[PDB]
Amino acid sequence: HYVDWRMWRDVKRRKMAYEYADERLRINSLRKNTILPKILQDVADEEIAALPRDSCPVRIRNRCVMTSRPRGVKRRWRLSRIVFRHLADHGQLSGIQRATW
Amino acid sequence: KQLATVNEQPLQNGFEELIQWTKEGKLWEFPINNEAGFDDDGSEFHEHIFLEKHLESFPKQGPIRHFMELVTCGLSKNPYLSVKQKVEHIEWFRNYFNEKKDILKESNIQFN
Amino acid sequence: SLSEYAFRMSRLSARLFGEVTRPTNSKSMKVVKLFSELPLAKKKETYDWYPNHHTYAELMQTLRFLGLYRDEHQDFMDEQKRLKKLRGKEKPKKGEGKRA
Amino acid sequence: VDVPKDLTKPVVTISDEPDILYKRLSVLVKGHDKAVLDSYEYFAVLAAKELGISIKVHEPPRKIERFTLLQSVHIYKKHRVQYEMRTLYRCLELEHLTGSTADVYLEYIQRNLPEGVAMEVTKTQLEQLPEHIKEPIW
Amino acid sequence: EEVVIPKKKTWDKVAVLQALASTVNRDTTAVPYVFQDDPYLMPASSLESRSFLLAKKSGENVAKFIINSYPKYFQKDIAEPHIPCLMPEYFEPQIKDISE
Amino acid sequence: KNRAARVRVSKGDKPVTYEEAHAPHYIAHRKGWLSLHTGNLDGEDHAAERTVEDVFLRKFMWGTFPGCLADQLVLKRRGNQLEICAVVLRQLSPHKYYFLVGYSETLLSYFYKCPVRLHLQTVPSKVVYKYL
Amino acid sequence: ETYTEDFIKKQIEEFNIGKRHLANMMGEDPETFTQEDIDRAIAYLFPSGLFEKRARPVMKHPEQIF
Amino acid sequence: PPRRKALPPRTEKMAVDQDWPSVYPVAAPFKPSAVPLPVRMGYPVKKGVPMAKEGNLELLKIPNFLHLTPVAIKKHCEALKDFCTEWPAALDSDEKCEKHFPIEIDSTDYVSSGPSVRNPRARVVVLRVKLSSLNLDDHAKKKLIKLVGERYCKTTDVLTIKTDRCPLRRQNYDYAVYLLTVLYHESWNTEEWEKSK
Ligand SMILES: [Mg+2]
Ligand SMILES: [Mg+2]
Repeated sequence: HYVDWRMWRDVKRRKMAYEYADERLRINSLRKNTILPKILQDVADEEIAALPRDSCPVRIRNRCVMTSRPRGVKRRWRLSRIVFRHLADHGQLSGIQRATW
Repeated sequence: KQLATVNEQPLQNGFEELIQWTKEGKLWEFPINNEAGFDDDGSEFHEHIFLEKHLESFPKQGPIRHFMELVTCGLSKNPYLSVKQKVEHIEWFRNYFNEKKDILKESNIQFN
Repeated sequence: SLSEYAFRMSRLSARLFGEVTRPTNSKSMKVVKLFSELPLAKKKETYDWYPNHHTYAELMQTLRFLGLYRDEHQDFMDEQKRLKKLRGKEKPKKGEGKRA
Repeated sequence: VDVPKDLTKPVVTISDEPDILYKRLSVLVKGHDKAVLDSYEYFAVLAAKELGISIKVHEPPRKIERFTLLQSVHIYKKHRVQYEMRTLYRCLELEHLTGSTADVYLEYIQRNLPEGVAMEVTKTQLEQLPEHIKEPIW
Repeated sequence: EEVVIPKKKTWDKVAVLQALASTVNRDTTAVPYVFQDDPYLMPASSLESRSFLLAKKSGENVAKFIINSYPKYFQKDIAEPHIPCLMPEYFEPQIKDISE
Repeated sequence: KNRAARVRVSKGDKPVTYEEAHAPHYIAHRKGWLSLHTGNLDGEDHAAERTVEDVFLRKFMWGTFPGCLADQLVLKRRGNQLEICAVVLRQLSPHKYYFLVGYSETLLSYFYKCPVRLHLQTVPSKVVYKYL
Repeated sequence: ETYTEDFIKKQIEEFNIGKRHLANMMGEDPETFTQEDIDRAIAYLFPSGLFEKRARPVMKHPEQIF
Repeated sequence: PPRRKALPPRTEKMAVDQDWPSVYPVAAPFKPSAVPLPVRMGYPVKKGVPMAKEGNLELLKIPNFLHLTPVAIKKHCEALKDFCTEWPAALDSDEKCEKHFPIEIDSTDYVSSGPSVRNPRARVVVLRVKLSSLNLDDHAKKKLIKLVGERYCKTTDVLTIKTDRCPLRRQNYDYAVYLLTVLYHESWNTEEWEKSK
C-alpha cells in the first residue's frame, strides 16, 4: 500500500539497514584504525563486504513520504516541494507563511 | 467492582475530566518532566562512564588493549545506549578476537 | 611542542574527564566517534522515515467495509470500474489472456 | 441557593525533608503569534504577583527562518516561492523561589500554555559543597 | 550563622487540579458537562438526556470492538510515557499446551 | 498567473467561505493557521510526525462525517492533548452525531495514543463570506 | 445586505448588554467601562497576531461598525 | 415531525453579574453560544462589517484566554497558596546566597506539544562554583586551573562543569558532583613529576 514500488524498495532498505547497523558498526571500527594488525583488518574488509547489499546505509533515499518524489524533499517535513507547498498554501502547516521582506 | 459502581457519576466539569485522565495515566503529569517513566534500569553514573571492569578478560597490554580502550571511551561518552547495550558491544569483541586468535598469533598478538 | 609538565598535566586531565589517555592519531580517533553516537541507520528519523502505509491503508479499508468511513475516492474508481464491465473493458483472467 | 456546604480540600502534607532552593527560574516561551505571548505574559505575571513570586519580564529578539522553493511543478527555475517561520520570544525570570513554590507555579502556567506556544524552563538550584570536598584526604 | 530551610511540601499528582476545581461551582445555565455544549446538540428533555448518552456510549463500544478486533492497526506505541490503558486488549488464551 | 489555493471569480454566484476567499499571501495577514502545534518553532522536534497526523485527521474526519462538515478543521495540540474543532451542519440527527463523536474520539485516542476530544459547532447552513 | 433601522437598534441593545458582561468578566465597574478598556479586554481574551488590524477580533459600538 | 430546531443560545439566560469562571473553568474552544459577547472578526468586504461570531472559523482558530480572566486568576492563586513554601528570609541578596550556597546547578525542562514528552536536551546538567569558595591553597588553585582548562573563567573566577554523558539528568548531576570531588582532591595531591615545572 506504499505509493509505488520504489518507495517499497526503500522501505525494505531502511529495515535491513537497521537490522545490520550494530554488526556493521562493530566490523567497521576494526577497519577504521591503525592499531590492529593489517591481517586482521583485511579479514574485516571481507566480512563487511559480504553483508547483504541492502544493509549499506548509503543506499537509503529520502523520498517524499506522501508522493515518493526522490528529489525536492524538505528534510524537516519529509515532503516534496510540491506537497509541502500544497499544505502550506492552504494554511495547514502551523506557523509557516509566505516570506516577504 | 460493585463498590466502584455505587460511587460512579458522570464527569461534572472540565477539571474532573482532566483528573480522571491523570489518574488513568492518559494525560501528562505536571510540572512537565522530560524523563517521566523512563529509567535506564536504575543504572548509576559510574556504570555508564567506567567500563574498564568489562575489559578484564582482554589482554592487559598490546594493540588490542589500546583498541578496546578507544572502544570503551566512545561507549562511555554515549548517552543513547543503555548499560546493557554497551556491554553487548564489548562482549561481541571478546568473541570476535576469540575466533581470530590464529590470525592474532600470526601477528604476535596473544589473546587470552 | 609541550613541556614535560604540560604533557603530564594534560594527560592527567584526560584521565580525570574520561578522555583518550594513550597517544592516538586522528585516524584511530574515529573509533571513539563511531561508538559515541548512534549509527545513522539506528536513528529514529532514518528507520521511521515513512509512516506505516500498510496500517493506514488497511485500517481505512476495513473501516469502509464496516460502514464507518466513506471513501469518496474509492467510490469514484468503483463506479468507473463498474462502467468498464458494461462496456466490455473487463480485466482478463490471469494466465488465460489474449496472448499465449 | 444550591451551594456546596463543605468542600474537600486537597491534602498537602509538610514533609520532614528540606525543600529545594531555586535562585532563578528562566521561563522562556516561544510562539508564532505575538499577541498570544502578550496575553500569556499578563497571565503569568499576574499569577506570580498573586503568589508572592518576584518576576521580571523581557523580550528576546525574534528569529525568522526563510527558505525558497520552486514555484512550478516542472522547469521555470527563475520563479520561486519563499516561505518563512517567525519565532517570537518572551523571557519570564523568577527569583528566590523554593522547590514547592516552583512546582506549583510551573504546573499552573504549563497547564495553561496555549496551543502553538513552547516553553524552556531553566532552573538554577542553590547547592552546598559536598561533604567530601570539605577538606582534603591526602 | 545558620539559615533555616523550609520543610518540603508533598502533594498528590492531582492535588493542584483538585485545588483549582474547588474554586468553580456548577454553571446553572449549562446542561451537564457530558453533553455537547451546542444549541442543536444540547438535550432538550429527560428522554433525550438518556438517549444522547446511550448513543455516545454505543459509539465508544463500537470503536472498542474494532480496536480489539484488529489489534495490529493500534499497536504502534508512540506515547511517552507509555499509556497501558490505550493499548488493545487480548482476551484469547495464548498458551496452547494442555497443562495445569 | 498564480494558481495556489485561489478560488477564481465566476459569474457572481459561487458562495465561498472566509477561508476559501483568501489566497496564500494572507495566511498571516487576514486569516490564521488551521493547525497550532510547536513542531515548526525554532529548536523544536517532530514536525514531520505532526504533519502526517494532521493530514490523516483531516481525511478521517471528512469520511467519518460525510456531507456534514461546513468548513475546514481547526487542529489544536496542548501538551499531550489533541483537540479537533469542527463546524458541522444541522442535517444529521443528534443521535448520529453523538455516536460519531464517541466513536471518533475513542478510535483516534487508541490510534495516536493520546487523549483526543472533538468539539462540534453546528451551523444552519454554510457561512457565506462573499459570492464570487 | 441592508441593515434596517430596527436591526441597528437591536444591535445597540446587544452591545450594551455585552458591554456589561465584559466588565463583569474583567472584574471592573460596569458603569465606568470605556471603549479603550473594551479594546484592551478583547485583545487579552482573544489574542490575534494578524498583521492587519482590520482582521482582528473587534467589539465596537454598532454605529462605528455598520 | 418537522426538522429538529436548535434551541436559543444559552447566553440569553446569563446574568450580567454571573460567576464567569464557572462558565469557562478550563481551556476550551470558543463557543459562540456560551460567550455572551457580540465579538466580530474577519476582514470586512467593501461596505461590509466583520463577520458575526456564529460559524466564525477565525475566532475558533484563536487560542482564547476566556478561562484565565483576572477574576479567575486571583481566585485560582488563592487556592494555590497552601502548596507554596516561604523563601528563607536570611537569603536576602545574591551575595548572601553565594556565601551559604556556593554551588549552582542549572537544568532545563522543555514543554512541547505531542504524544511523547521525551527531549534529549533535558539530560544536560551545568555545575558552577567559584574557586574562592573552595578551600584551595596556592599550589592546589594553580593545579586546578590547569586541569580544567577553558572550564575556568579568570574574569569571573567561576568553574563551569557541563555534563551530558549519561542518559538521565540525575546521572549527569551525580557525575558533575563527582568530577568536582576528584578535581578538588587531585589538585591537592602533589606528584613528583610536578618538580619539572
Ligand atoms: Mg544518496
Ligand atoms: Mg510570477
